[PDB]
Amino acid sequence: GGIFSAEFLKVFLPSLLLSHLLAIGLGIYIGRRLT
Amino acid sequence: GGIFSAEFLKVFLPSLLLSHLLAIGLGIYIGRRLT
Repeated sequence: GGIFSAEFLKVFLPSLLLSHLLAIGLGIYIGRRLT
Repeated sequence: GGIFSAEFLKVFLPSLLLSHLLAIGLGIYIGRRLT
């Protein structure tokens, strides 16, 4: 495995999820704001 | 100071930007088809 593995993954696996998910939210806000 | 490092960054730094941009796009599509 990796050196940090848990440590690095602990702050990498969820970080990405938030980025993608959060991004989706933005799109919705923009769209719903259209009409 | 790792195995990939260089080869890793070459496909790690840009991937993030694409993820967010692509993600936001998804939201916009879904949102525009709300009301």
